[PDB]
Amino acid sequence: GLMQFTLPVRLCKEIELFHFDIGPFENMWPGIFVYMVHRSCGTSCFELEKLCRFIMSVKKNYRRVPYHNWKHAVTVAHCMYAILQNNHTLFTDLERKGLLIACLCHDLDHRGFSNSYLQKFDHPLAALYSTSTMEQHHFSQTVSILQLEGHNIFSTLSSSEYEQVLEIIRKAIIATDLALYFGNRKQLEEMYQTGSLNLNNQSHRDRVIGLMMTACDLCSVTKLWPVTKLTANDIYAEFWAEGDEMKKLGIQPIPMMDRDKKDEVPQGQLGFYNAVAIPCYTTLTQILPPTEPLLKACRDNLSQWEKVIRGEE
Ligand SMILES: Cc1cc(N2CCCC2)nc(/C=C/c2ccc3ccccc3n2)n1
Ligand SMILES: [Mg+2]
Ligand SMILES: [Zn+2]
Repeated sequence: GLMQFTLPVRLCKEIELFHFDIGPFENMWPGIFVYMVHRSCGTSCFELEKLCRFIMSVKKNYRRVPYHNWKHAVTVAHCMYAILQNNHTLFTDLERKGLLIACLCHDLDHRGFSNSYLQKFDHPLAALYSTSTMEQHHFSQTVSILQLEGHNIFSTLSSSEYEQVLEIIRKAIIATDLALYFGNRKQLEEMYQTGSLNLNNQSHRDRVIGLMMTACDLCSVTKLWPVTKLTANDIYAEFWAEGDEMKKLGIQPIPMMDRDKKDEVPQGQLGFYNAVAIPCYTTLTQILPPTEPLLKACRDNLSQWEKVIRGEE
């Protein structure tokens, strides 16, 4: 009960900031997550024994892929932790419980391939899940782990509170399908501007949580430039591998996934920042003003990619 997780001074201070990098020591990442759970939710939210056994099962079920790996899971959870901590009173107890878990589990058993490649490969999962293929799989893996003996971290919740939290996690993980982001932010943009956005309306809370999940999932672009730049290498390592696999199916991949077209990457990043990243953090900042530092960092990184195109680096 009285066993608190404590980090070294530099981590204790920087973990509160949006642009925190969780560092290269894999064996510290579980403690970093438990720390965030305790501060964000409370020490009483989860039985420490069950939480630690849940975390280590989740870790085992992420693969050794360049980007969609255990470090991404913890990185996304940290961005969520910084959003919740900066928006103390806006979220219920169930939401703070569910959302940190959702982020940790949002990419469980990712193979480094997109929904499009699964579809064109004719992968079994594309037969079982027609849309949001990988994200339905990620939620399925999450339920599977929660049902392992000694792994049900939500055991102390009532039947209705257990169903509510598992529904928050399901919608939260499905929201990380980027195909669904574009419509979700447009609807939120309309609701904000026409003034009809209501945080007591559950349908509106769902959309706002969806956008939060996109914000955390893309948070590679909200880091200090050296982290953003080095993470981009891991991102493109997965894209170029999928491109190779598209060429093996006899399909020319989109330039984003063609390793022959690396020269085009800097302009590709501008498109992504202007079409996905900047819009996402702008709407988030409109709804949740204290998340402004994600937008600012994102704009700083947009400017660094412009400098790359201009040959200044
Ligand atoms: C049309 C186009 C072209 C392109 N190029 C790369 C080289 C050739 C053309 N890159 C993108 C965006 C990539 C992307 C996607 C998700 C991302 C998610 C997080 C961070 C960066 C991301 N970047 N889009
Ligand atoms: Mg995903
Ligand atoms: Zn992700």
